Amino acid sequence: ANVRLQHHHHHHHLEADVAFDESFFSFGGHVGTSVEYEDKVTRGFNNTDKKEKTITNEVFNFFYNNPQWNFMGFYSFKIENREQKEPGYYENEDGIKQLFSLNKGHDLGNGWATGLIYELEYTRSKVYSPDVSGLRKNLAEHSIRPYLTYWNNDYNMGFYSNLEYLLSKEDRNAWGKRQEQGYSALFKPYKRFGNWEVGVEFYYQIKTNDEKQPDGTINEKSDFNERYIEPIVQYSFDDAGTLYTRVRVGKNETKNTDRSGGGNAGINYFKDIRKATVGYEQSIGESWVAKAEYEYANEVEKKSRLSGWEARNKSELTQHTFYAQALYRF
Repeated sequence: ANVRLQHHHHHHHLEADVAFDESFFSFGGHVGTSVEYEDKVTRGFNNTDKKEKTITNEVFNFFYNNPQWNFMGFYSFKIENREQKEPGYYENEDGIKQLFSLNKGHDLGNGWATGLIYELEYTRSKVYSPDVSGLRKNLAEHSIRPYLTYWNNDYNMGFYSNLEYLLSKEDRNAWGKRQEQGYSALFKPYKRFGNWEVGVEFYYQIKTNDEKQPDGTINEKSDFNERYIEPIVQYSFDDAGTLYTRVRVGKNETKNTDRSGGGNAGINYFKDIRKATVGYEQSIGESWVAKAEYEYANEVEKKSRLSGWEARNKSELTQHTFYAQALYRF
């Protein structure tokens, strides 16, 4: 699932007959632009620093929805540039990323609703390194999410919930193929009181990883699971903006099979995750919505057994993300 979009799906629901022809011209929504800067330092098992910098230019993001139809959609176009530096290596990656999302809802009455989300992200990119010049990578990520919601007006509480089937298939030409397949479940109880909103996201995911070289040699065959809990608090100022924060605490595990490629056969990876986001959103006059967001992320990984080459059983990622967004409503 696309994280930024998923929060739109959640909170648009909270925003809550003519003939087809008139209805066809009754979509509202927005058109907008964003920029995201991501500063990544990973101190891996080699005890050295892998530094990564990514700028994402969203030239167009399109939200459209039709209340009578109980139907929303989303399209996105992004240009992506990544530079990676580490001792004795570098890697530059340029890409175009498209996102398609469809949401069909259904009102079940008395607070209940249900629906289907289908979401598609295609990414194509070229990589430049000392060893490679213009290696093509094609990523297709499919996300199908049936959901179920409830809201109660007397108590101004409810929840969001969904399952997800997730499929990602990346082709990296000379570097082989990687397919990830899996399921997840999300439960998100939520409550509003005065200018406050509060919720907690509960999440679980189980996934399968398969990565082969072109000649069919197995790089990785592994099982993965993740869980996290993420409280969210939010406060709207009477005049007028909205400040919000998310804190995530999570764990995941990657357990390699006997068949896993050099040299991870039967090796387990354990990762502790901690994330913090602060954001502020404000409408400007009647049409424009502006948004800025900062996220800190820290992830620490250890493996079940050292193979022999590692300088330390510890791999730590520190990540800063900055995001700005301007949206024009219609």
